[PDB]
Amino acid sequence: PRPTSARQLDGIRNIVLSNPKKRNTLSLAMLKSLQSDILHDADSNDLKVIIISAEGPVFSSGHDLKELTEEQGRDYHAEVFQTCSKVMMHIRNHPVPVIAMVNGLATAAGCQLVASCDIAVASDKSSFATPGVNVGLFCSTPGVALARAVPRKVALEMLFTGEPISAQEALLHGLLSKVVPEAELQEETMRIARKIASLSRPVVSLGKATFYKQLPQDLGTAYYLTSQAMVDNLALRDGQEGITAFLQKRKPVWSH
Amino acid sequence: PRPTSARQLDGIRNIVLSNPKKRNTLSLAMLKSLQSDILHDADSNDLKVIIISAEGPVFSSGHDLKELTEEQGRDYHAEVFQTCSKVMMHIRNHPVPVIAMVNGLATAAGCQLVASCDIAVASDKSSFATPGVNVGLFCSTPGVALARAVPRKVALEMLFTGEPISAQEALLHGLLSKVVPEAELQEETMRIARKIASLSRPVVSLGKATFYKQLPQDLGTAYYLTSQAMVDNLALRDGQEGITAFLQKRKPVWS
Amino acid sequence: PRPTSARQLDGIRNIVLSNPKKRNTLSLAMLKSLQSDILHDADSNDLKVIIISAEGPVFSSGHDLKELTEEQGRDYHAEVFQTCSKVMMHIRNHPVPVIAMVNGLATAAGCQLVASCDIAVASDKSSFATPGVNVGLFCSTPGVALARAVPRKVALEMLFTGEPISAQEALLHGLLSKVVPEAELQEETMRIARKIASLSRPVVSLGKATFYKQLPQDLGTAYYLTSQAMVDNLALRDGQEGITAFLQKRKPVWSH
Repeated sequence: PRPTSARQLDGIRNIVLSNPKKRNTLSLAMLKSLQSDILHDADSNDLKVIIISAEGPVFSSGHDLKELTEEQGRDYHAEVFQTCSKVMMHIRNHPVPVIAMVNGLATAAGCQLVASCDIAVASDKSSFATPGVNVGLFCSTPGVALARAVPRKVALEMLFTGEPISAQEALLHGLLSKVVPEAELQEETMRIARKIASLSRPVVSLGKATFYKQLPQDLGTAYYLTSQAMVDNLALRDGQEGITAFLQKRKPVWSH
Repeated sequence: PRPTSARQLDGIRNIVLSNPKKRNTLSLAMLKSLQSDILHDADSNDLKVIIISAEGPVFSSGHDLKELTEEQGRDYHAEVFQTCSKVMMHIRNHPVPVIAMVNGLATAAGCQLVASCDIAVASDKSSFATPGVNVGLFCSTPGVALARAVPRKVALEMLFTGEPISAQEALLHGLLSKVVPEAELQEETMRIARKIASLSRPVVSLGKATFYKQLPQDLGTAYYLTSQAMVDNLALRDGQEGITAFLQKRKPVWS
Repeated sequence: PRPTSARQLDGIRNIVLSNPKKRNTLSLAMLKSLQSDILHDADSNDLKVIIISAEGPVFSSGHDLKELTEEQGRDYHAEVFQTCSKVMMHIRNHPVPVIAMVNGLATAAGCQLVASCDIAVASDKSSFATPGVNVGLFCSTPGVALARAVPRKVALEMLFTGEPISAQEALLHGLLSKVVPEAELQEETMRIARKIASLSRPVVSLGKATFYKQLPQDLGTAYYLTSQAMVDNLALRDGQEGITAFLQKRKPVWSH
C-alpha cells in the first residue's frame, strides 16, 4: 500500500493523491510519500514537468486532525507543519514546472498545495477554502500561499469566515490559471504539460528559478538579475538552437 | 455630541461615521473620535469584531481641506496625517477583525479607510476615488492602502486622474470583499460579522496577527513563522476544543 | 532616419515606435532612439505626460534575435538587455506619467514595455505574450514587469507556455488600465493624457515618485514616507492654489 501513486511518461510525471477514503488527507505519511515522488530523480533530463492530481471528489481536506491532538505532542505537531512547508518549498525550488490538476474540493493545506504549484488547472465544479477556524485552528500555514495568490480582501474573508470560493472566483482572483469543464480537465492539463515537455529543460529550469529569485527584489535589482540570466540563456546550446531555428524558419531540436 | 457613534451587541461593535452634513470628513476630531472607538476596551473578550459604517450617501470625503491650509502651519498638517496613519495602523494591528460597510462614495482618505479594513462589503451603488490631484494634493497616503489593494495599473489611473471606480470594478480588482444590492448590505455584512463572532477570539486574533507578520517575508521565513503559530494555536484550549468537537461531530464550545 | 518619432503638443509627448516592417522590434537602435525621446527635455515644465504607441498591427515583437546570436558576443548581448532595463527604469523614474497606448500584439520585450508604463490602454483586438521559450530564450526580462502586473498563476502560464492572453484578460488581471474599441482608443488615451496635462506638474511628479518609493515598504514606513510627502505637497504653491480654489469654488490656475 502507498498513499500517493506516481507515473512518468514522455517527460510528464503524474503524482496522484490516492487515499480518497481519507479525503486525501495530508497526514505525515501522505506528505512523505508526496515529498518522495516529487524529489525522485528530480535532476533526470527525462523529467520535464510534474502534475499533482487527486483520486476522488476531494483534492485534499488538509491535515489529519488526529495528528494535531494534544496527546501526539508539540514536536509531532511541529513535524507535520514543517514537513508540509518543506514540500511546498520543494515544489517552488524544483527544477521543473509543477501543475495542480483539481477536480473537486481543496481545503486548508489542500488549498495550500494548489496555491503552491506554478500552474493550477481546475474543473468548474472545484472549490477552495481555508476553514481551520471552524475547528479552532486558523489556516495560518495555508494563508501563506493564499496571501501570495489572491488579494488580501479575498484571502482574509476566506481565512476569517471559512467559506469556500468557486473555481470561477479562484480563476478571477488569481488562485488558478485555468478553469474548464470536468470532461476537458485532462485534455487541458495535458495541453500545458506537453507544451512544457516539448521545450528545452535547461531553458525552462533557468526560467523558473530566475523568476522566483527576481520576484521579491526591487525593480532595478530584479532587472540586473534577469538581464544577466538572458545572457546566460543565450550561451546555452538550446538557446542558440532556438534562435537559429527561428531565423531559419524551422523546428528546434532540443538536446537539453 | 461626537462625530462617531459606537454600539456593541453580542460581539459586534458597529462604529458609524455620523457627520453626514459634512460628508463624514476625516477631520482631526473625526479621526480622534474614531481612534477612541476602535481602541476602547480593545482587549475585552465581549468584542469579537468591528464594523465601520457611515451615515448618509458619502461614506467619507476624506480630510478636511480647511485643516490643510497654510494658516494652520506645517505641524498641524503633520498631526492630521500622523493621526490618520495611526488609525489605519491600529486597525491593521487590532486584536479583532475590522469590516467596512460602504453605501456610497469613499474618496481620498475615506477610500483609504475602506482599503485598510481587513474585510470590506459595499453596496452596488458605491464608488471609490483618489482625487487629491484635483485640489492640488496628491493622494499619497491613500495610495499606500490602494497600492496594497489593487493592481498598479488600476491604482495609478485612479491617483493620476482622480476618476472614481464602481463597486463592481472595486470587487473585480480586490479593493472590496463583497458587493450586493443596498437592500442586502446589512445582512451580508452581519453574515460575516456574526460568523466571526461565533468563532474563538484568541484563534482569530492569533490568525490575524500572524497573517500580517508573514505577509512581507520570504517564503521560507513565512513558513517558519506560521508553522510555529499553528503549533501554538494547538496549545490553546480552543484549538483542542475545535479539533475534538469536529471529530465528535458536534458544535464546539469556545472558552 | 530614426526608428521612433516623437512630437509634443499641449504638454503631451507622443513617442511612436515607427519600424512596422520589422514589427517594431526592440533592437539596440530602437531602444536608444526610444531612450532618447523619453529623456529629452525631461525636466521642462512644458512636458506633462508621455504616450508610447506604435505604427501598424504589432506593437512590438520584442528584441531582434539576430542581435542575440553567439557571434555578437556576450558584451553585445549584455548591452541589449542592460539598455532595455535602463529604458524601463527611466519610465518608472520619470518626472511625468507614461501611458502605453497599444493596438495589436505586444510580445516578449514588447509586453515588458507595456507593463512598464504607469497606465496602459489597449484596443479590444490587442493581445499580449512572453513566448521566449519557443526560441530557447525564456522571457526572463519580461517576467519582471509581468510578475508586477498579473498574478503568479497567470504570469507563469504565460512564461512556461508562450500563449498570448487577450486584452480582456490582461484587463481583468491587471496588465492594462483600460480596454476600448480600436475606434475609441486615441480619444480614450487622450482623455487620460489631457486630464493629466491639466493638473499641476510638481504635484503629479511628487506623487509618482512617492508612490514607487512607498510601494515596496512595510506599512509603517510607507505611511511615514507618504505622510511626509503630503506635508511637502502642502508647502508647494500649487498645493495651496488647488486647496484655496476648491474652497473658493473656482478652478485652480496652476503655476507648475
